[PDB]
Amino acid sequence: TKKLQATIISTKEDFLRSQEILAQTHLPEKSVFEDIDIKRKEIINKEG
Amino acid sequence: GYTTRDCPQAACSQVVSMRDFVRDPIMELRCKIAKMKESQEQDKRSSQAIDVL
Repeated sequence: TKKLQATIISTKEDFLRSQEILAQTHLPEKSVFEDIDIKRKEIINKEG
Repeated sequence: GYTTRDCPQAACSQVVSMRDFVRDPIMELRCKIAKMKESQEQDKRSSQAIDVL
């Protein structure tokens, strides 16, 4: 029980570190699917 | 270095030797129960605090 209390304290510290990492948004590009469609159109046009 | 010495504690005035002392289980039982209670309260408070988070 003491060992698991120490482990859960470490997990809480890891959760706080995870929240600090989550503070950095690292948002995916808003137009990834749009860029994929644009390159698909470009490759189709290039092959045509 | 002294055959007999006055009791350091108050409420009594007498001189005793080393052989007069005998084992007292009451004091050790009190110490053991105090240690168990402090350990259990610390474990419970830590567990409750972690459960809150």
